[PDB]
Amino acid sequence: RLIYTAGGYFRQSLSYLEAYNPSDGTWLRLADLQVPRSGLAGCVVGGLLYAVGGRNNSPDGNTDSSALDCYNPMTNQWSPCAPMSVPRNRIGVGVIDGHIYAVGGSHGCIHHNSVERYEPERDEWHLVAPMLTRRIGVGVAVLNRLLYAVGGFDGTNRLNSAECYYPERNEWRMITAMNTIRSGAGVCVLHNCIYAAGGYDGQDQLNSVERYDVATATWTFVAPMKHRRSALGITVHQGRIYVLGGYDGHTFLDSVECYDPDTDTWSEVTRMTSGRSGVGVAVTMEPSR
Repeated sequence: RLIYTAGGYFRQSLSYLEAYNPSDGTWLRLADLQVPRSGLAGCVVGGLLYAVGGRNNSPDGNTDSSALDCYNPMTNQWSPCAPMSVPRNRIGVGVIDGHIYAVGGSHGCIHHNSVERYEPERDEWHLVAPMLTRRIGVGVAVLNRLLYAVGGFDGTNRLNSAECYYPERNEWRMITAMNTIRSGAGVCVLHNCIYAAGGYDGQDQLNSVERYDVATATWTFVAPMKHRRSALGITVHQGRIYVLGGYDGHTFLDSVECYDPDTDTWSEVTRMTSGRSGVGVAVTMEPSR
């Protein structure tokens, strides 16, 4: 398995699909996205890598994207899927029962609280209950088949609140808020906790990391990252968290940091081939040859 980073932003949106091998340290250059996109999210269902939402920021135009695209590491090929009902820049996504939930994001000046669900067997999207809050730059994680939306920006205020979606009741309920306001944080699940790393509170990019324990319904800080960063990519690979790129108020970072929960330590493991923010990141099998 490899860590795939798709799209991103550096002076314009990007079409890179690159895969990192934590063992031998290589970055593999794979098939470009059909359309350059930043602020997208990545996920894996089956073994297929999906790139969801985002925005094409190009010298010739600036369009938010509703697109859903699917990458097969067996063929090194992208294929389009049916699009979401609306464009969603700075989206969050999560996977439950082989279905992709697309959460929040923006379209122009519209800040979504809508959520919709993709069924790959039918190549079909369907709207579900909207969140209690409009959230762009929202982090999303799935724990115990429940979907969590964490932080973000409602168009006026950045958020430390978090809410939880129950699919069997089709409803959202607020949970304990994070200690820190974060939009554009990296949010993932590791072991049995939700981690929220970095982000932007409207004043500073953050290096703090905190984790939600569902059993105690409390957020606790862990060791901070070495580099403050907002709009970072994040994923889990072999029991460790990897954060990729992001923006620190001055630079689009290429730093990749890795969190070992056994030692509560972050270390810098690699650099991306070029700094960028707003990537989509996920883990799946190595490509053919």
